Amino acid sequence: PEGVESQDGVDHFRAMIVEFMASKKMQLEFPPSLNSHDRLRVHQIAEEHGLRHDSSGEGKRRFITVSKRA
Ligand SMILES: Nc1nc2c(ncn2[C@H]2C[C@H](O)[C@@H](COP(=O)(O)O)O2)c(=O)[nH]1
Repeated sequence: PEGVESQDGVDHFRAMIVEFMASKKMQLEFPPSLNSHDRLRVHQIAEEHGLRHDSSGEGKRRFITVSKRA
């Protein structure tokens, strides 16, 4: 009995992360098009899944990177 039960059904960013987890991508660089909510979504999901999540840059250069190494 292990996994995620609190499913969002189908989530854009959660779909991006689940692909990322099984992909060659050691780090998933998201576009600056993500707003606070979009990032919050990613931070939440990555935190629950167990991956490293951080936003780098500034604001006009602010992007979020998810890493498989956590
Ligand atoms: N759960 C969680 N949320 C985070 C973390 N860091 C930032 N957030 C949230 C706070 C903000 O509402 C949202 C996006 O804002 P930003 O900190 O600019 O990425 O992400 C974190 O480490 N864990």
